[PDB]
Amino acid sequence: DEYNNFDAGDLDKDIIASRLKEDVAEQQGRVFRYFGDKLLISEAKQSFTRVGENNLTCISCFQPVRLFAYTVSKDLQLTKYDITDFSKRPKKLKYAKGGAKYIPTSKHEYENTTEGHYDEILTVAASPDGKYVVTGGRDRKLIVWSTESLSPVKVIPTKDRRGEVLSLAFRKNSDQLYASCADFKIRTYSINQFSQLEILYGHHDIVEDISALAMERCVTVGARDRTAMLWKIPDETRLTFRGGDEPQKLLRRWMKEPLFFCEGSIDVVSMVDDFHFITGSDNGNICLWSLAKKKPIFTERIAHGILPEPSFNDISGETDEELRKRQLQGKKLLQPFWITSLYAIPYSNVFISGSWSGSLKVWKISDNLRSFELLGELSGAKGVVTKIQVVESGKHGKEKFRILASIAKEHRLGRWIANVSGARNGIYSAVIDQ
Amino acid sequence: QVLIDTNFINFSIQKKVDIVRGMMDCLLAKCNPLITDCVMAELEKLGPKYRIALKLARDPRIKRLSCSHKGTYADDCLVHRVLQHKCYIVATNDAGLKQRIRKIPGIPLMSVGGHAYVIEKLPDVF
Amino acid sequence: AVTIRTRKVISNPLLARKQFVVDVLHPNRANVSKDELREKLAEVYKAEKDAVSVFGFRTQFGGGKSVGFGLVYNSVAEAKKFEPTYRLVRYGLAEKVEKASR
Amino acid sequence: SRVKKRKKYQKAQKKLKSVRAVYSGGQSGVYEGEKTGIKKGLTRSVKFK
Amino acid sequence: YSTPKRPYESSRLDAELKLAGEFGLKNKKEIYRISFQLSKIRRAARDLLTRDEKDPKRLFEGNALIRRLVRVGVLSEDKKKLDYVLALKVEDFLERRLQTQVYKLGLAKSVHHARVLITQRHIAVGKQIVNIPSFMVRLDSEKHIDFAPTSPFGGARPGRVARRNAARKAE
Amino acid sequence: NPKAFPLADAALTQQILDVVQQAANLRQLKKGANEATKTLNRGISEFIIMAADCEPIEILLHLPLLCEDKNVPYVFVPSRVALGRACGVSRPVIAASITTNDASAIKTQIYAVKDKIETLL
Amino acid sequence: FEDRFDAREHKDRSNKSRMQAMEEYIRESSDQPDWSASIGADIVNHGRGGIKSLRDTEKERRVTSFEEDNFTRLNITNKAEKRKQKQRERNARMNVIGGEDFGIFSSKRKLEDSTSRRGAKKTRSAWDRAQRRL
RNA sequence: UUGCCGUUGCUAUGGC
Ligand SMILES: [Zn+2]
Repeated sequence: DEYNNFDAGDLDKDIIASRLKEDVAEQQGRVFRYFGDKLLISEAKQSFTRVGENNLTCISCFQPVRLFAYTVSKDLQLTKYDITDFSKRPKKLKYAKGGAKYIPTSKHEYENTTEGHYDEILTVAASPDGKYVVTGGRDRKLIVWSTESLSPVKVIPTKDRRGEVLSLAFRKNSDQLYASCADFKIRTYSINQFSQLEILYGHHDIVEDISALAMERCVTVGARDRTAMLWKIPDETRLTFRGGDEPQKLLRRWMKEPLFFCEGSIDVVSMVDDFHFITGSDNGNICLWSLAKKKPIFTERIAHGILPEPSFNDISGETDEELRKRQLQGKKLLQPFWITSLYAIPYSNVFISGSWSGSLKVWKISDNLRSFELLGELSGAKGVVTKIQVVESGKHGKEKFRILASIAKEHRLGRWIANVSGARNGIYSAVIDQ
Repeated sequence: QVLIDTNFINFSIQKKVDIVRGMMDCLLAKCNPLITDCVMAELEKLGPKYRIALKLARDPRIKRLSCSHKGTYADDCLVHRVLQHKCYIVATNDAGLKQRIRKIPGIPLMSVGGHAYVIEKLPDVF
Repeated sequence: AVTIRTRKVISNPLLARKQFVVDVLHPNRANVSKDELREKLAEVYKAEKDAVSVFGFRTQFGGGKSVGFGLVYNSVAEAKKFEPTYRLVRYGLAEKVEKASR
Repeated sequence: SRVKKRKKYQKAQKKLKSVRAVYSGGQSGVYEGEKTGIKKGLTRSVKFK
Repeated sequence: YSTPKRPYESSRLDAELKLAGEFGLKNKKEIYRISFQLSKIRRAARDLLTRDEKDPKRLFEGNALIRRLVRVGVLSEDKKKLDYVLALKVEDFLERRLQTQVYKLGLAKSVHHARVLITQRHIAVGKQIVNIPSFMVRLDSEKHIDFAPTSPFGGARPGRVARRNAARKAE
Repeated sequence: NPKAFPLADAALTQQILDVVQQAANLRQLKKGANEATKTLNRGISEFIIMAADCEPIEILLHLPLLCEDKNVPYVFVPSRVALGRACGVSRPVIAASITTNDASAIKTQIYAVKDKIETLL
Repeated sequence: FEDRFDAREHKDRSNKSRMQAMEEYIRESSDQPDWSASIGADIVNHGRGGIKSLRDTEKERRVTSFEEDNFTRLNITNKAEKRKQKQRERNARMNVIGGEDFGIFSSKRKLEDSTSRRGAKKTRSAWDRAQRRL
């Protein structure tokens, strides 16, 4: 570096970059709420309210800048909850059941403007101004309900025969919704204007999970392509982040002197700032990813442990224990609890991971943003975690959070899930503090 | 898999086209040039005026079949094992063998013409 | 319905103006409908409807979006003073005709 | 000029069942029989040399 | 494009008959266009083989050529050698066109049904409705060939024949 | 030697499961145990994917007998829940078969996996 | 002798040693992702073009960013377009198959003789090669 | 704390 190091073009662009407007939504702010070790762990108030609905599916919450959450079930029922009382269970405000009354009388695609659901409402999203909630599922519709009445004020179809929506995310502090349809599509809607802005294509299996933050960017992940993409929606472009853990070379890394293996399906995302995200995979991987690297920065190989081995009384039907124990092939058929719900508090140091391992796991990323660590475990949620999110209260130095998570006995998309070891269906609420 | 005979070898040496590189240049593919034992016996019988051709046919890259029939008549050996199987290319320059091979169907035919090889009954050369 | 999106809003007070680029998103519509779009821009900002103008409309292949150049004013007086005559005879209120001869 | 070559190919793979015996796709259902005759005099195989 | 050396031999006439009938092509100029650029491609791969190992030309242009052939789709993921580029041939290149790919993906009952679907604008790969059948869809665009959103075989309104029949059955 | 003998390890398992999902998307897949034996004795089958951890194992050990009869490759995949997820259904399947189609956009994938498990066997 | 100002002696030419083979290898082994588009929006005349080339989409990004940066639609300047646009579409439809160009493998340009084998730091002494290695 | 049924708290759990 010399004494003269100016470029005429660059000082011109900084003149224009001073002259412009909108230093508002484009905040490329990294993690600033560095509170990973500051809060406690082992004294969270774990209140599990068991609710009377088979197979809840997702939770949308709300904070302004009273407080309500929302739930949605496989029994075609949305139910609104007050959660503004921070130390008790949520309370039921309005149920809302769809069913056979709202199957259309036409069986044709454009006139799917029936005012309710009839099959498997999959995700829900409450507006940042709270006026509306939106929810959708395998009835190829998005239904927008009012807050104060829970009426469908608009029904927008996805308009094709495989238009199952599978994840919804409002971008923060705006009225724009990104819904990740199983047509390898992302549809964007303006909810105060009731319009569709952009459809945008590009995944290779069904776009199972979506997440958004303060900017117009988005992060989506598809099931078995094992890639996670992020989208610039004004520029309509994307970055693709493949996986890339080879079990043979990880065996070689241990064989320098071990049940870790390949990758099936990336399941869940949550965007942690405007420069990183975390993806939860099918072999229990949790991976932390930059914006400047294809391959992930950090991988946690197994995050929720390994499924119990199949019983010798239920493996073959031979008479002797020796041959029934022979038919397990040793460790060859042990499979892990796949991380199936992942959530980040925005711009924070902590995140939450959940499956049917029975215990949620709170983790904190390191300060340098190159690794993460288990903080603690939350052993009050028996069952599959179909959604995790966090509600906050209190100012910057002292704050108190309640993890609202939904627990069912079956996965949110297909069933596939046996060995219900005493699981129940309801809302887990863990109030952690400081 | 390109079955060569003796006047293909002699014409390639008289034109200075290499065997494997000339076949790769002609077909734009890969080639296994093959010398049957009767073609090799015909080259050895042709005398010591053809020692150059003999030790250019003894090449490591040129693989070699082993024909099991009495005597050393290369044209009947090539015609029999080519109408047997329909998977070979016949590389030759005999007028008689070229007329036999271009009368039987589905057998391509390579020949030294000009200053590199030409190929006749193969319909995908470009 | 027709939705609008402003980008790269800069302020040019030397011409007493604020200029920007407009993404016009119309699903299954014909095209932008420049007048109705100017009313929508007059509503989404402070009003100044006869002071706002958009001129650089380019649709894309297959419809869906269009990209244009919007420029909102204050003070319709300087809108007349600075916005040129061809745009004013398109949209606004100046009109000039020429003695075509030779 | 496309539906010409659509049909002079359907003629072409109908003439091909007269020279060769073209692989149809395997046994349809139950095996009924040969349906066209068994000739015990004719042997259609390639003798060697 | 350019005609072959011997264009009228009976082997080549049966070749063109079989390719046109199997892939639903219109004339010989599709085969000659595709085979012209394929001749250029494996003419390049031949010279990249005629220079030996460790050469900057062979190394960089070889990995460039096989990676962009995989990305076009005519090569597989696991043949990353510069001799499968020589083993390439014409029907690998015209198995990738949108007409064949619609027929394979089951949006039509024939290759000619696929051809008329594409030229009557019911097939849209990604966003754009494609009208031409000779498209060479790539490996990434392979899975997003689907019926257009403006198409009565997709989710849109019936066409003029069906809704004129609805009008005539209304009167 | 256990009863579910050619158990495909991690790489071959996700390879198999990717071609199973693509065949189910293109309607070339027939899923279930007695559907698999129906298509195995019918003849529309390239290769057949059984699970290695169903609740008994002999419920689908009835299949490799038909496979060695009719020269069809068979592979035990280590999770029936994963195989149901791959097939794309809402219940864990234990056996699936890839029906023979020639107009198929995934023939090279099906054939590469078939050759790999023929080497495995 | 004496000093003369020369923009061609401190000008960003930077195109005498860009080769698509080398940039393709750098993009493969970069480990930074590459901003691909949504998969439909890249084909052009409903397919009647190509998809479009990488040089085409970077040039198009430059034209629309210059467009959104100083507010000006371009023109139909006929000599310029009658050469460059018809020659551009003709080399595109001859060489670019499936959105990937293949003319770089059928054109004579020596890769080592402009792109590798550095010229100033040629290390023309054994002491220099030992020092620069260590 | 709900579809029910039970232990109930005078609030937690467990079986479908
Ligand atoms: Zn012989």
